Formats: sequence, structure tokens, C-alpha cells
Amino acid sequence: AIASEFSSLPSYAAYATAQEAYEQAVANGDSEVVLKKLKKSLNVAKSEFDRDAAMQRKLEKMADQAMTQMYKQARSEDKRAKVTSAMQTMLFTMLRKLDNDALNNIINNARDGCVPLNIIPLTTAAKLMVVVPDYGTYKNTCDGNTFTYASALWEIQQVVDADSKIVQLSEINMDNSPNLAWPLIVTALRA
Amino acid sequence: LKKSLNVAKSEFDRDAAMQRKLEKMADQAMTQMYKQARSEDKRAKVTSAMQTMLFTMLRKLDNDALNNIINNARDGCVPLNIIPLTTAAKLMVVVPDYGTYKNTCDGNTFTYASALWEIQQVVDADSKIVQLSEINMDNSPNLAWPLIVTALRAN
Amino acid sequence: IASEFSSLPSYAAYATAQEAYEQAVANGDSEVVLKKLKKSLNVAKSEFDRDAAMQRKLEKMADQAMTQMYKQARSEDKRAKVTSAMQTMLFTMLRKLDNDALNNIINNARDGCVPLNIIPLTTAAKLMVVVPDYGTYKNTCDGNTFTYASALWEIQQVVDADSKIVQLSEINMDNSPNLAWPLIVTALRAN
Amino acid sequence: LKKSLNVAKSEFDRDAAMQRKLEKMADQAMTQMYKQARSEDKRAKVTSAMQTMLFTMLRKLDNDALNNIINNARDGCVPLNIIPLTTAAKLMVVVPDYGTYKNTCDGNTFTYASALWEIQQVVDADSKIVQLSEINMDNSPNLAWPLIVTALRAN
Amino acid sequence: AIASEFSSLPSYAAYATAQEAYEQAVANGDSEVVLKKLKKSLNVAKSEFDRDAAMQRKLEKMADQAMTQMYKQARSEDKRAKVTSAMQTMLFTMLRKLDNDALNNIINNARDGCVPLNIIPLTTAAKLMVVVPDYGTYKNTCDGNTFTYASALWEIQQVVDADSKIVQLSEINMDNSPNLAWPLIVTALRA
Amino acid sequence: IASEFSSLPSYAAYATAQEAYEQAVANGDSEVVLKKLKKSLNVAKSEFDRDAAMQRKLEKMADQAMTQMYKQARSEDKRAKVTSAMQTMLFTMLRKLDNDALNNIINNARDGCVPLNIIPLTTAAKLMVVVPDYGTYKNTCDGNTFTYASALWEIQQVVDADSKIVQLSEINMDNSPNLAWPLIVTALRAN
Amino acid sequence: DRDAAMQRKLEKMADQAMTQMYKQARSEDKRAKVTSAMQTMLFTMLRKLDNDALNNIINNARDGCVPLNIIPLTTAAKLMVVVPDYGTYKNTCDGNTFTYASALWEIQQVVDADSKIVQLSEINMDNSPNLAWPLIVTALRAN
Amino acid sequence: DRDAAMQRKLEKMADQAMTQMYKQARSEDKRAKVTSAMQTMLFTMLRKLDNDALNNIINNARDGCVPLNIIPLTTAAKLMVVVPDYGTYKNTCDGNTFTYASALWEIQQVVDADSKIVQLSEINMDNSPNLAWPLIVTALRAN
Amino acid sequence: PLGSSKMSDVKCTSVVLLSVLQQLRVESSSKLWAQCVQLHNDILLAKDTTEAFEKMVSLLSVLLSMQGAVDINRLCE
Amino acid sequence: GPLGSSKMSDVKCTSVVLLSVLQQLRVESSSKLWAQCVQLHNDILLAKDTTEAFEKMVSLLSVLLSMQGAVDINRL
Amino acid sequence: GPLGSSKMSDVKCTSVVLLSVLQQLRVESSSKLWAQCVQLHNDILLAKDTTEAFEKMVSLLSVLLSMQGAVDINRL
Amino acid sequence: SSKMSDVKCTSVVLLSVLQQLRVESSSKLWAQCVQLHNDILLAKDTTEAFEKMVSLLSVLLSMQGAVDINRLCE
Amino acid sequence: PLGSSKMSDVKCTSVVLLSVLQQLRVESSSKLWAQCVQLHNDILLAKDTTEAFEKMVSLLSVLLSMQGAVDINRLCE
Amino acid sequence: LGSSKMSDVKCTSVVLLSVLQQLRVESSSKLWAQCVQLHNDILLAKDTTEAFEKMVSLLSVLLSMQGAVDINRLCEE
Amino acid sequence: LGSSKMSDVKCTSVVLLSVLQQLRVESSSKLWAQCVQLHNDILLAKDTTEAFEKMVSLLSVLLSMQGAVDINRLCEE
Amino acid sequence: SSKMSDVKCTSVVLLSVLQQLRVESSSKLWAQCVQLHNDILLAKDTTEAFEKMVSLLSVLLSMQGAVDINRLCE
Repeated sequence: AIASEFSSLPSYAAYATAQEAYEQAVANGDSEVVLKKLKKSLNVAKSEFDRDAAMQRKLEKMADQAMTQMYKQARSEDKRAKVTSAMQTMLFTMLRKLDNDALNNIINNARDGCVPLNIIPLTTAAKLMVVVPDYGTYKNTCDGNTFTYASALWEIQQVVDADSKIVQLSEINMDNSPNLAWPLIVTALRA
Repeated sequence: LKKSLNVAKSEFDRDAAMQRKLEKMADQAMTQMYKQARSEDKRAKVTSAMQTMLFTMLRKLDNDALNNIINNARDGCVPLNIIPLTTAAKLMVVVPDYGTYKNTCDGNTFTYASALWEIQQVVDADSKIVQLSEINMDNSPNLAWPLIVTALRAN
Repeated sequence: IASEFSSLPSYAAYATAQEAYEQAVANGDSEVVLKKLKKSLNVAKSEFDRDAAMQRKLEKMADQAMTQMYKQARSEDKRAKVTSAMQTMLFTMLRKLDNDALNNIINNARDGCVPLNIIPLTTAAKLMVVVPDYGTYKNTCDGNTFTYASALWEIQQVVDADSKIVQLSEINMDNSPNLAWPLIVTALRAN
Repeated sequence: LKKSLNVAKSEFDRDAAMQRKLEKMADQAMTQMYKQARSEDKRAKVTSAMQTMLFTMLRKLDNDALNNIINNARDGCVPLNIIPLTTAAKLMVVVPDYGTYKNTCDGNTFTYASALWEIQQVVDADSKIVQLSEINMDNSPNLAWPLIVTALRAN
Repeated sequence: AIASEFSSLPSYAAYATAQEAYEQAVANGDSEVVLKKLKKSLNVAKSEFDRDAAMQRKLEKMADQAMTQMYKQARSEDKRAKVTSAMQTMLFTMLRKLDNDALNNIINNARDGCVPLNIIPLTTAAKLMVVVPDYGTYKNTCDGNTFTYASALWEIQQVVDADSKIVQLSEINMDNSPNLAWPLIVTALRA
Repeated sequence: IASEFSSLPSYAAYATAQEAYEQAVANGDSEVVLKKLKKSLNVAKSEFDRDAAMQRKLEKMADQAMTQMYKQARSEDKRAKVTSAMQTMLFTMLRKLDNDALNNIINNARDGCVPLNIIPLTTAAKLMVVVPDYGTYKNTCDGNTFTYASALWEIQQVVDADSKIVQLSEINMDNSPNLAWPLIVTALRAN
Repeated sequence: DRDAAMQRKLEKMADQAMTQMYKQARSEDKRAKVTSAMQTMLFTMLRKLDNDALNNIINNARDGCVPLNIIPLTTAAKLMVVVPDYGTYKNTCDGNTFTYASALWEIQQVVDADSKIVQLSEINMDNSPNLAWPLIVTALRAN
Repeated sequence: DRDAAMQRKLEKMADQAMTQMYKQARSEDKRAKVTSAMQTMLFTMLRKLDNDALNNIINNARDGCVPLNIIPLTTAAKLMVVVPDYGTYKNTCDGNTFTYASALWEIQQVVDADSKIVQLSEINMDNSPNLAWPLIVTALRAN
Repeated sequence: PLGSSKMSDVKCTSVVLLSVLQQLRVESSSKLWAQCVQLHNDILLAKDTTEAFEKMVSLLSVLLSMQGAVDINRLCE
Repeated sequence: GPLGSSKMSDVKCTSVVLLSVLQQLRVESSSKLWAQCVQLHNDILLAKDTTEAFEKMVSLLSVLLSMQGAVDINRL
Repeated sequence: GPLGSSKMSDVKCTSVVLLSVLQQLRVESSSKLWAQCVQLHNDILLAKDTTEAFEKMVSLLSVLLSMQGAVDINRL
Repeated sequence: SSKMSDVKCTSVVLLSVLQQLRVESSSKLWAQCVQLHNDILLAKDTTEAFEKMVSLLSVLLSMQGAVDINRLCE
Repeated sequence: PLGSSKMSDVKCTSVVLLSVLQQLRVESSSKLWAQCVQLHNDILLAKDTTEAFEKMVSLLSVLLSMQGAVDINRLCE
Repeated sequence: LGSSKMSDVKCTSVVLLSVLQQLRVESSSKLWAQCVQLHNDILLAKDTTEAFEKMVSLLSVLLSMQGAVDINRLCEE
Repeated sequence: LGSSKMSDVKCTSVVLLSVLQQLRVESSSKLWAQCVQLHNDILLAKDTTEAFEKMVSLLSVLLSMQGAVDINRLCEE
Repeated sequence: SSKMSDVKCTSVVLLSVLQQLRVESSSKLWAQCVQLHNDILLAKDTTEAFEKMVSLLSVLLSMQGAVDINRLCE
């Protein structure tokens, strides 16, 4: 009954079957011959079952150790996350003190979700790409076909939606904005 | 407690570290060289239970397209590539006998998965092209079945 | 002139050679020296341009890597949405099963009380659980007893967030803030 | 030739590159999504044939030591670690019943694999030490069988 | 009969069994009902068998391609071996022309199978090890407890046999040599 | 003095500092300069010694790697002996089977005539074999026919060691040396 | 027309041509100037920190007295250092106590350049010239 | 006694102490002197080979005329090179033929520094100053 | 929150379906396995019940190809 | 369609979805744990008693719940 | 002891030794080829006819023989 | 300088942060970040430094998932 | 060239034995598998028939431990 | 005036790790892990004393590597 | 007098490969494989003409990498 | 020099041969070979070069399997 927690073990069935055959043989008044034969079979089935039970405990122990290792790895990650947070706080506190307009501009823009996709270039007419999460942020930097960003002006070369389908600069008004699939990915060249 | 139920029978302090030690060692002795293979008998029962669960669910859904490809599969008509959903997409099927062919093909149109398909080519067991005019009741015994039908999804 | 290229060692040679040429053309030197300097300038320009190509090559690969990172992040968002759909399905089904044991651990998990090892089903079996706060500790523990998964567990030890033993007598409302949470409780299945 | 036996039926030049093409494509269509799992039924027959071959060979060798550990294995008495060949080396064995214990143990000496071993310890199914005096016919029904016997190879 | 080359295929048995049942049904004058049922079963068994045959051809094709790849890898290795031979010939032709006594000494000694085990040291009393394949080579360099090698003299610190068992310098005479397990590994210190 | 240490950059400083000291002690300078130079010497000696330890560390690891290579080679020798024992067993058993097909390919293999793909058993099946010399080619080929594995094969093409087609008419005793051996013969099983 | 899908393609092939075999390996090592720049930056910052402990180990290191293992923080923790000469020894060792990084350490063992134990009593102004310098001192953190 | 199993052990620990944190990283780059030594050796050897082809490409390279891809050996094989100025152009190009590495090449295409096709006719002494140098020349090996 | 009763059933069925495919060791074919995961993922994110069923047709077709008449036949019991 | 031991049917189907969520969370990266997960799942699919099924399910679910954070049982 | 279809018995045992020599030669490093080798070996162990056994053995042996050099059939 | 030394230090912390975010797992991009950082350290012109800083910082900003600024500027 | 008739039989038996162990997926346990290979290798290089049999006892014991009474029993038929 | 020395310590530890990294320290996994650990403890220190103690440990690694000679040139602004 | 120029060519190709390796050429797998292949063909050349042709190809790789400026300093003994 | 330049060239071929024999597959040892080779190239003393050459060459000689000399000296 309690040994039925190993009911899943394959050697369990054989063991249970051997016990039953014996019990039934005794109940039927079978001879010593058969009785010892069935009992021999039962003892062996029992020993094999016991060895399986040990393997099961071992598979469980190992799983448990794996879970424990995961917990430590998780606690470790959390610690790393705190370190990362500390470094970024330190990094932005320093950027703030540097008080450079261009850097501040991309940071403030990033604050509103306006971030670059490729590395900001310094080449004349170089290729820049940025994602604009909503019409609010879009209007703060887009004035016609000219994009203002990083203390510089760019010329929109193309505007694409969230499905990758092109989008005209005309179909981007306060009123139509709801009909577009955001965010929008703007491509532009340095002036 | 229950720190007794297990660690009861006669007692003291490290008269327990001893017992946990033996158990640990007895389990190690038993597990050192034990069966590593998997019980094929059980794996078979698991597969069966999962498939039974799956088909019971599919039946419950009672969707015409799924039912159609299931029944055709029961007749030996099975897909060789993933059934496509876009227009003009290619589909290849095995047709085991004439009974199944006539039940699914009419001219150069193949009816399958609640959709219509245009037959582009038919090849027999020998990989040779078979003309649609060759596939009919009277001439079927002369064909090298099974057949592989290739069709494009209709609009 | 051609800025943001100065970082190239090849840029220096080019500039130098360009000046020497103009300077010699200024002082009106003979065609002999002029021809020599011109050739020097042509080769420098030549090498500068190869460098320019190599630099732009470097930049592109970097951008290609960023776009790939963008794609992978998009994939993860999608993955997350899928995982989320499955969780919702999983938890909806768990609620319909309406089992006290399952419901108990799910509710404890909501409060941060979670298992560190696989919950055992046999007696005296060892279980370890994380208890985030005193409130949660009070709602599951009572004296030397821990109630979880519709079962009784006998506390064998408690350790603070620093892996240091904590005596039961120390875990009470008034002496809560003085402990290093979370606590890990080890217990053995009763009954 | 035999370049006909296969590439015969009606003929020309590239009227062959065509046939080899179809065959290649028909085989690809058939193999694209085909069963990847292994046939458990056959794997079982292979194992059986290899073991039958092995035991037939072991029988033919007719070596006393091998025969002894084989017969003891048939009685449920099996080794838990590799049988050692050097003096005082440790060996652990499972003894399923008294009949097997008395057939292999006499006092504190264990007879196995054409060798003698000194019993150092005996633990029962509960991992508890059993005194050799506890192991006898009359008291056997009270022991928690099976037993794990640990012994050191004699000189 | 020729289709019995696929006799190993699992679906082969089913196919053969289906054909037999049908044949027997026809031979026994069974009805149309059963006859069509058995024939349906046969056609399906046939189609599945045919698909298996295709998988078998594919597994064979792949094995063949693997064999072919191995042949090329072997031919490639052979080519590499020739290149190595060319370089060594070139290397020793150059060492010969360098005509330095120390180098020549270790080369000539290597020619007789007397080669170092660790890097020849230049440190005073540094540790050197060499293998001596036979008494012939041994006598050409060992004079008492002093080893001559690389235009330098060393002092034997230990002599070991092919089984790792120590060996005395006394038990190494022309007559006893046959009783020792060669090669011998000599350890010595620079004088 | 301390030779074979000069290759250490730290050796230079040491030597210099050692000389400056002696030179100043010679010219009989004041304790002030002497003390200064002495200290310089002590630090240099100090650093030189750390380097010396690092160098000896490098040398040891190298020696440890060579001894490991020695061990691995010994292992391979042992492995080879085992492989050899199995081959002998394998070939002895193959001889007792006394099968013409098996015997034929083993004998052809002895002469260098070996298969590039798995020998097929069906008709028109493709086989490829390496034929090292004309002698071997003459003993297996006859016209457009190839006799191998107790079977007839119809030659479909022949290519030289350079992967270039070779017409059958070119393969004869007198025009042998003019061909790029070995030859790869492709054939289809007859009958 | 796609007169752009043609030029953009040329600029691509040309670039690939110039780039396929170009030496993209460092040269005249600026990597050395980078290391110089960073160390300068580091030492400037350490100087501004004005910490006794940091100043002590930096100053000691300049005298050839360097740690051989990470400086420990817990009591009884093992520390090993190189003492290049008697000048440094008398300047940091008083009896059985070693003074380093604003901490006191209980000397436990001292070894010769010949890697041989040296007793503290033989390390004095009269006998130092007989010792095999530099010395490796091992001590345990006090307090 | 094993008074050797004690000293040999000390010399080991001491060594490990000195070595566990020692900077085993290159410095003052001698790796640059190694590269110098090898290149000197290489050019000395090339000089002694006295081969026309080798001398030609080396000499051309010194004039800024370098190959952009491995120089091909089979007929009709593609070669690309940089021609930095008109001086180099007139010195190696005659009509539609390019002379390089003791070989003749049939010019196939020429591109500007702006990556634009240039017709052979416009590359002359009067019009060269108008071209965007350097040029990338592509030619196929003749013979 | 997955949608209607029919939609919940479809999504859940696709999960069991993918598990059966895995249980049949289809993971081996990395190309095919990727297409299965994608189909399975599109069903779970589906909003319309018609897109789900179409994708389920494509996904189920993989299982039917591998199982074969004999198995799915004695399985429909 | 048909019933089929409703509750037992629900438990077994829920186990299949649980193992999938686990796989989805990459538990497969830990082979020892993943093997135990597969065992629990398999024993649930073959369970004969509804009680045995639920006990195993308790063990299997605790693995998912232990992955504190990557689940967030609250926002659900 | 007993006979047991002598020749068929010899062929099957020889196939086991052949597969081992193959493994010994690291053919296992080529999964596609090794799988085919295992198939041939298995089909020989289950062969019903002595003729079928020998044909398969011809295929299986040719894999070993193809490894020209690493075998050296002559010195044996 | 002073403005120059503060920008150089900041680039060091910035590169570290990029490393902390495991950007080194992408050789292509990491190479560019290092070159950018090295040029900033070897800049004598305060304008050259800041122009590069803008490019380096944008790599960090593009990683939206790991750079929620308004949460850090708070 | 392997030795006497008895020695040939032993060596060949050890080869089949190792194959059975592999067939039982014992390779998993890399520690144990290494010991099997070593035993198997020592039998094949053995010169004396007594060293072979002793090693065969150690090697065969691995198989008997994994198979168990039930299997090797209905196998001795 | 507490103009936050803590901040300077943390910022400097970051620069120090990079110098160590610049000095190829990483080629010593055990030592590098230790450095990372020291650097992380500093960045998370709550008490200025702890940050400096840890900083002492991390700086000792650099001083050990540089060696008396090099350290000396640096000090020379 | 044929004092074997062939030998000089082969020896020089070896030195050339090493210089390429010294110049970090390896960081370009495709190009490096090509160089190894050129170097191997040279070492196995039977005709002096072929060795020089191949040498031309391999040397072109170095000249391309060095660039006009550096090549020039070298030529200056 | 002349004797000096011939020994240096030889070390280059020797290191190459070591590479050809795949010695680079053992970092420890390969490192030592490279240092030995570099010192030989940076030697001004003909005696320093040869002493190192002896050490470098011995690495090659220890590889008996890949260095059957009397077969090459033939």
C-alpha cells in the first residue's frame, strides 16, 4: 500500500504479480514444490524491485541537486543584475555631469523610447535608423522630411511600419496616427 | 515527531549519522552498475496514451478539414510535405489504390483538406509519369500502384 | 577637410604629403621635387582610401550585428507571448482540476513561498522552501510545524539569506526586521 | 548491357536524365517527412540474438568461475561492483533469500567466482547491519531480505 | 523474390503477410466483402513498404557520400604527409649545412633511437630525460654515471625500465642486457 | 655569470644595476649614491628572480605536456596492438567462412583494388573501385566488363588520379605509364 | 530603371575588392598607448582617493615589496609578500609583527631565495648580508 | 628521512607563490621585433631569388600598385589591382593590355575612386587630372 | 483569456499535437522541427479561429505522414 | 464527444501542457532535472488512480513554481 | 557444446567482430556511415537465410576494406 | 585636460557597461565598440572624443531591453 | 596467431561480450564503460589463458549486474 | 564635506578592472573570477570602509602584476 | 650552374607563410586555406616554373596586406 | 651575420615543421616552442641562438613517431 508509491517502477508489476501467484498458491493448498518455486520467484522479484527503488531515489536526488544549482545560478544572476544597475547609474550620473548637448539629446530621446537601431554615424550623409514608438515622440523630432537628432539634422530617406510596409510622411498626422502599426522605423542621412 | 518514524529504533546522537551513512552507501552500491537503457514496453504505453488523448481531442474539435485528412490517412492517402495554405502552393500525396484515387480525384482536380488542388503530375511506383487518361477503373489493374500526385492549391 | 578619419594612421601620412606638396608648389620648387612629392601624395591617398573601405567594412558588420540583435529580441518578444499563452492555458486548467494540494502551492507561490526541491510524497521526506517575508512565514508556519501542499511538515532547520542558521525563537513579528530575509525552511513530511 | 535493364523502356539520350530526375524527386518526396524513430520490435530481436550468441559461447567455454557467477546470477545473487582479482579487494553482493545465502556463505567466508571472500559486513533491505549469527534457517523469516554482503578477496 | 532484398525492412513482414492473407482468401473462395477488405489492406501495406524502401535507399546514399568524403580526406592527408616529408627533408638538409656539433649529436643519437623525453635544458644541473632503446645505443653515450649528450656531460640521477621499475647502473652489462625490459629511460643533471 | 637568462627583459636591468653599483664602489662615491644604487640593485634582483620562477614554470608545463604526449603515444601503441589482435581474429574467421565473394574482395584488397562505396547487391546498382596499377586492372577488367565480388559489373566510366575521364582504349600495357594512376572505375552490377 | 541598384552594387564589389585581402591587424602598437592612457587614468584616480591603505601598498610596491596573493580581509587570513632587501624588512617588520596596508600581520614563515626557511632572529643588521635575498614572508592578518 | 621531499616541496610552494599572480603578458612589444626580423629575412631571400615576376610585383607594390586578389595562373583568370595614379597607369598599361608579374592581361573593367566605370579612352595625359584616382583595374590573364 | 471555447480547444490540441510529434522523435530533422514549432506558435498566438484551424491542418499533416494508415487506423479505437 | 473518466482525462492533459511549459522555459538545459520531469509526466499519463495522478502532478508542478520570477504566478 | 546452424552461427558471430573492428577504427565518427554499418550488422544477426547473411556481409566488409591503409590486408 | 579626462573615464565605464550587458558575445559589434573606446582614449581633440562617445553610447541605447533610461534617470 | 583454441574462444567471447554491453547502452556511464574497455583490451592482449579468464570474470560481472536474474534466466534457453 | 567618496571608489574599481583586463589578466580564469568578485562587492558596498578594503584586495592584484619597476614610472606624472 | 634554385623557392615559401601567419592572416579562414594550399603546391612542385608561379600567387597576398608604404621601408636594407 | 642568418632561417623552418606535426594542439608546449623560436630570431650572439636551437630541435626529436631520422638522412 505504501510500497505502491513505486507503483510506476517496471519491476513493480512483476513483484506484485509474483506476490499474488504465491498468495493464491497458498490459498489453493498447492504443494511444497510449486510453493517453493513461487516463493523463490518472489524473493528475486523483490530484490530487483528494491534495486530499482534505489535508482529512483538517485534520479530524484540528482534532480534536486540540479534544482538547487539553478536556484544559486538565479541568485547569482540577481546579484549580477544589481551590479549592472549600479554601473548604469554610475554611467548616467557621469554622462549628466559631462553635460554635452548631443549625448543629452540621445539620452532624453531614449527616455521617450526613441532609440537608434544602428550605430549613430558621423559621416556626411551617413545612414541612420531609429525607432519611433508613438506619434508623440515622432512629432518632437520630425519636422517635414528633416529629422533632428544628436545635435544634428538628417534627411528622411524612408519610413517603415511595424509590418515592414513602407509609409509616406503625409500619412503621419495626429489624426491618422491611430491607423498605423507602431513603432515606426525611420531611415535618414546626415545633412 | 516523524524524525523518529524513520530515525527511531534504538537511539542516541551520532547513532543517526551512522544510519544515514549506511543507507547512502547501500544505495550507492545498488546504483553503481545499474541498468542504463530505457524500458521499451513503457515508452510504448506513453506514446499510446498521448496519441489517444490527441485523437480524442481532434474528434471533439470536429473540423471538416482535419477530419478529411484524417480519414484519407486511414485510407492510405497521406501527405508527403506539409499541407500548404497559400495559393498555387505545391502539395504531394500518395494514393494507394484506384478506390482512393476516384474518391479524391475528378479530372485534373484533387479534393483534399477542405480545398481544391490542380493536378500537375502523377508518377507511379516506378517513378514514371502516368497520364490522367491512364487512371480509370478498367485500366487501373495495369498501373504500378501506389501513385504520387502533385497538385497546386486552387484560389 | 575629411574629418572623422583622423583616427586612421593612414590619415596622417595623407595630410602630411598633401601639405608638403602645396608648400613646395608655393615656394615654387622645380618639377623634379614637385613630381616626387606628387607621387608621394598619390600613394598616400591610395592607401588612405583602402583604409576608408576597411573602416566602412567594420562599421557595416557592426550594424549588421545590431540589426540581428534587433531581430532576435523581436523573436524573444514573440516567444514570450507564446510562453504567456501556454501559462494562461496551464493555469486555467489547473484551476478547473480544483485540487487543494495543487491550489495550495500555487497560492503560496503567488506570495513568494516556493519550493527549492521537488515536493516529496513519502514520510520524513525532505522539502525545502523559500519564505520571503514574516507575513508569509506566519501564515504557513506554526511552532515547529509547516503546512504546505495539504500536508504537515516538521521543520528541521531555518537559514537566513546568508546561509546562517536561525532559531525558531528568533522568528516573530517584533524581531523580524533583524533577520536576513528570505529564509530557507527545511522540513520533513509528517503523518 | 544492364544499362538497359533499368534504363530501357523506350529510348533516346536525355530521355534518361529525365527518368533519373523523376526517381530522385519521387524518393525525395517520400523521404522528406518520414519516420525518424527506431523500431523497438527489431532492436529487441537484435539484443536477443546477441545475448543468445554470447551465452552459447560462455557455455562452450565451460569455465568454473564464469559458470559459478552465471548460476548465482540465475538465483538472484548478483555483483554490485566489478568482481576484483587482487587480494583484499572489496566485493559487494546481493543475496535474495536464505537458500542462496547458505549455498554461498559458511561462517564469515563467502564462496564466489572460484574464490573465497571474507565477509566484513551484512546489511538488510532497510540498510541496517545484520549480525552473522542472525542469519540462520530458523531466524531467516525475521530478516528484511534481500541482503547486501560485503567481502574482501582472500589470499 | 527480388523484392526480398528489402526482407529486412519492418514494413516488409506486414506486406508479405497481407499478400498471403489475400492469396489464401482467393484460394479459399472467400466472398467479395472479405476479398476487398484484404485487398485494401494489401495496397496500403504495399504503399508503406515502398516509402520505407525509399528511406533505405536514402540511408545508403548518405553512407556512400560519407565514404566518399573519407576517401577525399584520406587523399588529403596523404598530400599533407608528402608536404611534411618535404619540409623535414628541407629542415635536415639545412641542419646538416649548419654543421653544429651539438645539434648533429642529438640528430645522430636520434637516428639510433636515442631521443629526449623532455626539452633539453641549458640550466646548470637541469633535468634531462632520454630513452635508450637498446644496449648498443646505451654504451655509445653512457660511461659510468656520466651521460654524454648534446656536446655536454650529465650525471645520471636515475635509470628506469619499461615497466617503470628502477634499475641499477651495475645491472646493465652486455651480458645481462637481455634480462632487462627495454627501452630504458635515463634521467640526468647537467654537469 | 648567470647565462641563458639574458632573454629575459628583466635580466638587462639587473646586469646594468649590478655594474653601476660596482662602478660607483670603484670610483669610491659617497654612501649617499652607493645606498641609492644598492637599492636599485636589490629591486632588480628581486624582479629578475620572479621572472626566473615564471620561466621555470613555463618550461615545466611544456615538459608536462611532452610526458603526456609520451603517455598518449604509448596508449596508441597498445590500442594498435588490440586493433591488430581483432583484425587477425576477424580475418581468421573470414577465411573459415570460405565464401568466394568475401574471399574475392579480400584478395583484391590485398593488391590495392578497393571499393569507394558500399558494394550493392541489386542490378544496375553503382559500384566504384580503386585500381592502383595496370596489372590489377588487367586481372579484374576485360573489355567493358569488371569481375568483382563473384559478380559481373559493366564499366560506366574511368577517371585518372586527376579526376579526368579515361577511355577504355587507353588502358593497355603499352600505354600504361602514360596514365595517371590510380584509376577509379565506376560500374553497374550486371545479371 | 534601377540606376541605383547598379551603382550601389558597384560600390559594393569595389569595396569587397579592396577589403578581401587587407591587413586588418594592429601595427606600431597603439594598444600600448591605450594601456598607458588607462593606467595613467587609474593612478590619477587612486591618488585622488587619498586612502592610507591604498597609498601604503602602492608605496611599498615601488620599493619592490609586492604581494604574491590577493590581500586578505578576514582575521587569520594568509598573506605572502616579497621583501627584496633588509631596507624594506626593517621598514615594515617589528619583531613578529609585519605592518602592511594599514594592518598588522603575525609573521608565520620566511623563505630564502634558495627556498629555505629563515628564522626571524637571523634577520638583523649584522647578519643580513649573509641572507639570500629577496625573502618571501608569509603572515596571518591580525585583528 | 625524506629531507629532500621537504625542500623540493618548499621550492614548489615558493615558486607557486611567485607565479600565481605574475604578469605573463607581453610588453614593450618584442613581437614587433620578431615580425621585423622575419620580414627582413623574407625580403633578403626574395632578393636572392632574382626572379622577374617576383621583382615586378614587389617593385609595382612599392609604387602603390597592389593586387586586390591572389594573382591567378590559368588563362582568362580574373585579376584586380589598384592603380594609384597616371604615372603607374602609363607605366603598365598599353592600349587594352596590362603588363603585370611577367604576364599580359586583357583589361576588362576600370572603376573610379567614386566606384564608377571609366572608359579606357578617357585615361590619357590630357584628361587624367579629371579622373577620380586611384583606379581599380580588372583584367583577365592572357596566354 | 485565450479566446472562445473552440479557440481554447484548438490551442490546447496543438500543444498536445506538438508533444506527440516530439514523442515520435521528429526533433531529429531540425528543418522540419522548426516548421512544426512555428506552426504551433502561430496557432497559440492566433486571434481568429480560422487561422488556427488552417495552421492545425499543416501541423497535423506532419504527424499523419509519419504515422501511416496502419497506426492511425488501429488508433481510431 | 464521449466522456472518458473526465477528471483523470483532465489531469493527464494538464500534465502534457505542464511538461510543455517547462520545456518552453528551457528546463531541458538541465538533463538530470528534465529526466525527472519526463518521468513524472510519464507516470501521470499511465497512472491508474486519480489520487496517484494528483500526487505526481504536485511534484511536477513544484518544478515550474520553483523557477521563481520566470513565471510570475501573480500577474496570472 | 551444441551445433546450432554452424555456418549461419559463424557468419553472425563474424559480423559482430566486424562491426567491432569497424568501431575500433573509429568509423563511429561518421554517423551516416556508422548507422548503415549498424543496419547491415543487425540485418545479418536477424537473417533467416545463409545467402542473405553473406550478401549483407559483403556490403559490411567492403566498408572496412575501403579504409585503404588503416587496415593493411597484406601484412595479415 | 579636465573636460578631456572626464570624457575618457566615462568611456571606460561605458565600455564596461557594454561588457556587463554581454555585448562581447557579438564579435563584430564588440570590435567596433573597442575601436570607438580606444579612439576616445587616444583623442587630443575634445570634439573628436565626444563625437565618438555619441557613437559608443548609441550602441548601449539601442539595447532597449537593457536600457530603460527614464527608470534610471529617476 | 591469437593463441590456442581455448584462448581464441576467450578473446572472441570478450568481443561479443563488450558488444552486448554496448547494446545495453552502458556507454552512458563513462567511468564504468572505460573499465569495461580496459578489461576487454587486457583479454585481447593476454598471453596466458588464466589472465584472460580472470579478466573475463570481471567483465562478465558487469553484464550480470545489469541484466538481472529474470532476464539471464529465461535467456539460458 | 561628504562629496561622496564612495562614488569615487566604485568608479575607480571599474577602471581598475579594465586595466587588469587590458593586462591580459583574464588568461587566468581562477584569478579573473576572483577579481570580478572583488569588483562586484565594491559596486554593491553599503559602507565606505568595505569598499576600500575590497579595493585593497583588487589593487593588490595589479601591483603584483606590474612589478616595482613599472609601477615606479607611472607615479612619475 | 644549377645550385638548385628550386630549393631556395621552397625554403622561401615556408618563411613567407610564417610572415603571413605573423601578420595575423589566419583570422581570414578562406584566405588562409588558400595560402596553405599555395604553400603546399610549392613544396611539392616538380618543375621550377610551377614553384615560382605559385610563389607569385602567395607573395601577392603579403604585398596586398603590407601596402606600398611598409613594403618600401623593408626594401631599404 | 651569415652563420647567424642561416641559423635564424632554420629555426623558422623548424617551427613550421613543428606546426605541421600539429604541436600547436598543445598550448603549453607550443608556447615554449614559440618563445624559443622568438629568442633565436632576436639573438645577437651566435652561441645563444644555437643553445636555443638545441632545445627547439629536441621537441621535434622527442616525437619519435613523426621523426624517423635515419629514414630522412637516407
